[PDB]
Parts: sequence; structure tokens; C-alpha cells
Amino acid sequence: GYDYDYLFKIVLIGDSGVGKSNLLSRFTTDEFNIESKSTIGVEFATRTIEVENKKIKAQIWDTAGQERYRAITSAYYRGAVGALIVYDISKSSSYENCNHWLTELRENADDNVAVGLIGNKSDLAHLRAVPTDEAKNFAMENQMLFTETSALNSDNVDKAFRELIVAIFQMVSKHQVDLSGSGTNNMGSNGAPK
Amino acid sequence: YHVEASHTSRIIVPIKKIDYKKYNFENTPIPRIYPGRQFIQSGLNEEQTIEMRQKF
Repeated sequence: GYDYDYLFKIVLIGDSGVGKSNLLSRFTTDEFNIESKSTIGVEFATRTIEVENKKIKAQIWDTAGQERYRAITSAYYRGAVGALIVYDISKSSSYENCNHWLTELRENADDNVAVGLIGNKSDLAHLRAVPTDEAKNFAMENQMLFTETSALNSDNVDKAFRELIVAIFQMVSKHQVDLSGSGTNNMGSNGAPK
Repeated sequence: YHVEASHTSRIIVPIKKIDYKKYNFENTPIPRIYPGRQFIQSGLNEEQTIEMRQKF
């Protein structure tokens, strides 16, 4: 059937050409029967983990920037609870508007979100457009999880997703107690009197 | 020499040249005092890097 317990939606946001979609395909189920990207914009991918003996279903919506869909993207951040700003260390002008993406996403997403920040294409570490310690600091006074992804090793990004779903889980972890259902008696022949 | 309170005195120091086939002046440029650091892109043209190396 379906049988999962919770379902989160997590946007991937950034500038175009920073390498979000190639980052998405390697670590998660992909190319199921999705028509494509740009036909409607913002492709959807799914990931199924379990936390604390609860099953979690996560939908990742890699936002697409083409200027034409800018009005459409606003409506797609409505209700968005998990977030990931991706930036590349090779090019440098994405980091000038990474703060703008954070501002636009603090606006009209939820009451509270948990935004990660991830450096794609660390295979070109020598070509470092921005120092990692500055982005690490900018994550530190913005309450953000910070990652550096090789794009050739998927362990880092997979670890980031597991910890992000943990922090967003405890945030919404509704209290649960028990569903045991063992209390049985009263098998008589009913000498009733009304 | 003698310089009193404002009087400049241009010292004329004679030296020789240097030989371009004796020293290489295209070696690792502007060496850092301590090794390591961020290792960010230079952000300058290779030709500019040549003249900055010579002028240092």
C-alpha cells in the first residue's frame, strides 16, 4: 500500500548552473516516471528513510531558475518545510545572491524551516571561488547545517540528508504513546434486566 | 654625508645589472610567509601575474 507515517517536502534552491540536479540523481531514487524538468518546472524526487521507529517519506523539489518561472516558484515554496541552498565553490556570483535566496525562503515557506547549505563540485577544490571558512561562518550565524560535497563521493550528501530529516523530525515529532489493545473479558450468557 | 634639517642629498649608488640567463625570475611568485591558507582563485590574468612577479 503506502504505509509510511510522515511526509516532508524539501526544496532545493540556488542559481542556475550551480549543479543541483546532478547532485540530486546520485544520492536518491530518481527517473522513476517523472516527465522531466522545465516542462512544468521544479522536478520532484523521493527518498524514504526511517527515524525513531517512524517511517519518513521526503519529496525533494529541485527549483528551476529560467526567469520565466520566477512567479511560479513563489507559489511552490508555500508549505515548504525543509530547505537546501546549494552553491558551487568554482563560480563566485551564486554566493552574492545565496543570502537573497535565504531571505526569500525565510519569507512564505512555513512558520519555521531548517535550511541546509551545501557546496557542490568540491572536485574542483583548487578552483575555490569563495573560502569554506566564510561560508561556514555565514552558516553559523544563520542556524544552518553546512556541507561540502565532492560530487564523486555520495557519503557526505547522504549523511547531510539523514541529519536534516532528524532535525526537522524532532521539530514536528508529534508525541505518541501506544496502540497495544489488550483488555478482554466478559463472555457470559446475559441474564439481563432492563 | 650630512643632512641638516630639511636638505635632501641624493645618494648616487652604483650597482650592476642582473642576467636573465642566470636567475629565473619566473619562479613561484609572491611566496606566502606561512604555508597553507584558503587557496582561492587568483582572479587575475596570467600576463598580469608575470609583471607582478617581476615587479616584486
